Amino acid sequence: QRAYANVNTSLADAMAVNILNVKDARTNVFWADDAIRIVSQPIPANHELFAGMK
Amino acid sequence: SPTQEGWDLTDKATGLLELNVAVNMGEPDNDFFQLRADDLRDETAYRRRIQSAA
Repeated sequence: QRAYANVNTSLADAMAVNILNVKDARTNVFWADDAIRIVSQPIPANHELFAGMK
Repeated sequence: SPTQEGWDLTDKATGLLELNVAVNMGEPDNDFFQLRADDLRDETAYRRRIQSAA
């Protein structure tokens, strides 16, 4: 489990949560490529159940 | 046919009578179901439903 540690220390009994959206700003986005995945699926409307439609 | 007794039989002739029976139909019997096209990616349930309907 410790092999996956990404934080120095856990959350204490009461540490203040710092808000980082303090102003309404248009976002700039960066990623390592392929961090986003697009999952696509077919619609089998060519099946025999659908006969009046081309 | 009726049967009658005696010799005279005058003014006692009968008629003819043949009865009838009527055969009719009923309402059609159906298995009727609806499936969205997303449900036909795997069509196994659809075929097994057809068999159940038979």
